[PDB]
Amino acid sequence: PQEEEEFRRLAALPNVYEVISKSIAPSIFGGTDMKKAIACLLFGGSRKRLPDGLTRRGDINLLMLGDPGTAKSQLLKFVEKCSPIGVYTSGMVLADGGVVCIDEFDSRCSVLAAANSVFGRWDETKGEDNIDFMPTILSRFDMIFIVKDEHNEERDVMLAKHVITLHVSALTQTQAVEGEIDLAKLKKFIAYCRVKCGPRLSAEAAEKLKNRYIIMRSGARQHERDSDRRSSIPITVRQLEAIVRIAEALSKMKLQPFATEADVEEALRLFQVSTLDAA
Amino acid sequence: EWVSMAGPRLEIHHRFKNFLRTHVDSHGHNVFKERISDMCKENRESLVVNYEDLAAREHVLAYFLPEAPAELLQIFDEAALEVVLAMYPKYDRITNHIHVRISHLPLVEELRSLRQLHLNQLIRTSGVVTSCTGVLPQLSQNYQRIRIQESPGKVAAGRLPRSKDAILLADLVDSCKPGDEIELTGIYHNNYDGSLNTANGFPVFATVILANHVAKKDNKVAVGELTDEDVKMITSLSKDQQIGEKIFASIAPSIYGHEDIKRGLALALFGGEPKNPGGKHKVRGDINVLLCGDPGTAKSQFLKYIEKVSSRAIFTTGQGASAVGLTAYVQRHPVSREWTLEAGALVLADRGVCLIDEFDKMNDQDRTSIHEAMEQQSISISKAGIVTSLQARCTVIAAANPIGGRYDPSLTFSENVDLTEPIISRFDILCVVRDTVDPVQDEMLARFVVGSHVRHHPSNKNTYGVEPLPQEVLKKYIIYAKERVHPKLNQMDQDKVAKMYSDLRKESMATTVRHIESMIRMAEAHARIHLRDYVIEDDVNMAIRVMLESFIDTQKFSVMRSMRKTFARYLS
Ligand SMILES: Nc1ncnc2c1ncn2[C@@H]1O[C@H](COP(=O)(O)OP(=O)(O)OP(O)(O)=S)[C@@H](O)[C@H]1O
Ligand SMILES: [Mg+2]
Repeated sequence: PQEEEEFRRLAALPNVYEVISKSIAPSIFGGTDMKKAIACLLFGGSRKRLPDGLTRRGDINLLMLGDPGTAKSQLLKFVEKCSPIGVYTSGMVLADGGVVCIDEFDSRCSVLAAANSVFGRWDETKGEDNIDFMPTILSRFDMIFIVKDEHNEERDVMLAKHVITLHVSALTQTQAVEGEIDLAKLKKFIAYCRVKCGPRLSAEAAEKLKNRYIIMRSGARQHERDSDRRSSIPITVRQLEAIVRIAEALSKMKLQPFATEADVEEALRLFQVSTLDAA
Repeated sequence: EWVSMAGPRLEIHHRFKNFLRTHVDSHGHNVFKERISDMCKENRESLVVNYEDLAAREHVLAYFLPEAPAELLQIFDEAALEVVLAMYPKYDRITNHIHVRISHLPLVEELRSLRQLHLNQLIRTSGVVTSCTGVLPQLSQNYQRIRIQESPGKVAAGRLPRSKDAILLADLVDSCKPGDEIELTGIYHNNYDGSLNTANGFPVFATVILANHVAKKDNKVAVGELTDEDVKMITSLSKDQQIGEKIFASIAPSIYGHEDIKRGLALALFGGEPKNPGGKHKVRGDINVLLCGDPGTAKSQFLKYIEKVSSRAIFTTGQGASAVGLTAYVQRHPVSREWTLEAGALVLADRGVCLIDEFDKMNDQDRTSIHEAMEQQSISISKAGIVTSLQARCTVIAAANPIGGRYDPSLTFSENVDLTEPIISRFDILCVVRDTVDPVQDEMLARFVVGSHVRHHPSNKNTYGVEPLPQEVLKKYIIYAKERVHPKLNQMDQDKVAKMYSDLRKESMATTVRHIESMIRMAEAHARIHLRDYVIEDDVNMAIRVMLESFIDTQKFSVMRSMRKTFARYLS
């Protein structure tokens, strides 16, 4: 019962999103957007039934592509550890409402998938044809992220220093950097938020997302026509549903009964940065 | 029978009480009061008493314990219970029965040495656990059934390892794991089984040991077994400035030349220090060596010598090693029919060394299970509803032959070997051996071979210029160095290694972190060779030299000359 008050106090802060994002794998350097996406995936959306009997997915599916050594398996292991229900596979029935991590990609379950480039390493000049998955199976994933080995001398120095600092200070002290939540506390908070309530969108946010979806579809059309080539990542109504789910999850994180325009804007920004850069 | 007399029985009970409440150690401390206070603090259910002290004080008790184990042990348990009640009356609320554990039995016997004469007698045995059951309740209690085989290192070649059953009660339940080397003190009792009688056609009793004390066979016992003369000889060898030269020259006397391969194998044998920074990720302290060579270089001879030298060693062939054989597998017991785990070769190689011959013959499916044990030194078995984790801390030495039978210097090392890049990446040291027609080298080889043939006749039964060490002395030195030294890397210049790694990236993209980790554990092992608590930069220099020699040997001929010219600073 006291943990209810603790969770209410934690979720009433104006900076719950930043604290949760920092709580997602503080050991791994960088990837703030990826950490935020992982957090909102862990929170997840809400499922809704209809009088006609049809059901709509209330879970988010994500796909990751990148060169080896970008710390993907570590992220999957952290997600499996943090989630109340988690399954890790090398490439469904036992998981109900949890998260299933699938490595080497080449039932109410959220799917987090990681895969490698077709040639082993990404080719920037060639552009497309670096993904072997068909567009039909690619459309199921809500967001697709691309990671490349950004070779910077100072970034390599910083990465080495961060790794060595973790190695050295790891045995000495195990403390939160800046207000990071403990693993058990974060797990219980996520479970409480998922069990308690689920929010819904508003009319103004709906209209804004409608206009943005129409503009994005027109832009994707124009890019496909000018490029004279079929994009491997099409945009359909499922993308709109995914953005709605992400906005609802963002509203769910604050336990508000009605979603706000800020959640929709953040969901649109994340969807842009992932899919449009990927496409 | 004589013990069953009430008078002597009660008198011995009170004598044991006086021994518990009266013994004094060499430091003037009543040890058992400290032990009972510790057990009360920990709320345990068993008490450990040294057999040596009891034998020193009461010789009659030391004579009686092997002869009448059950009655005397029950009496001692009752005496301990009443002593605890007198000292800690409230301790009846947390525990209702307390058992006395006997440790350090002077008589140690092997599973092969079990006869009828040991029946219903306390015997100390040593072995390795293979399979274990679950915790079972009894309408009296906790139960554990385990299956123990002889240690593979102790087993002579050509003879199958024998297996025995053991029973654990209460505190001893769940005190061991499969694949863990332990020694046991227990009662060698016999069991009546009509099924065996019907099958064999005559009365047969299945002998099962009921263990009293369980102690895992860590190398602490080996440290205790070391003679102070051995320690002084090891220290005198350590202060020698040419200890490394004689150590390297002492390996494979019957084989001529090939300094680099024996150097790398010795450096891997000494091993590094495994680390677990923060309990988040674990850094291995093991060196993986892959040996590709042209036929006629006596690779199998090197593997056989390593097999003999190692205290714990398992030899496997490429054709006869399956994935199920190498790893642990789930099986239904033929008698009791519960799911059981039988350890594979790698599991029995834990804390030891595993040798793979003709690794290029491995099936890819069999290769898949290898990477997990290579990277994490642990195996997670999820089969038949059983999920278990087992330690796989082993040093792996793999042998392979190039495709076509000859190594092509005009191709990359990856192309000449039919193995995937991750498998090669898991390896830390790579050594390629070729065959060249040199008349002077031919003269040296012929002379050395004929001399060795003359020396080792049953009727009749160096490059560095240093005398090789005796095999037993080398083995003792290896044990002591493995079990005593823990180096510290407090005097490393990070700028030099950073510049070297930047150059390595520059010259590798023109043609990783784990290479740095391998070099670090290599320097740790080299420091352990000299028995130094702290690492001197000479270890780092030698590790850099050997690693750079290994790396350039894996490149094409058109670029290795330029690589040598660029890195002539460190090779000189
Ligand atoms: N450098 C050497 N010095 C002394 N004896 C050697 C040497 N190289 C080979 N021999 C002898 O040659 C014998 C046969 O060599 P092998 O070990 O069969 O060859 P290999 O290099 O292992 O290639 P494979 O595995 O047989 S195809 C050994 O048992 C040694 O007695
Ligand atoms: Mg051979």
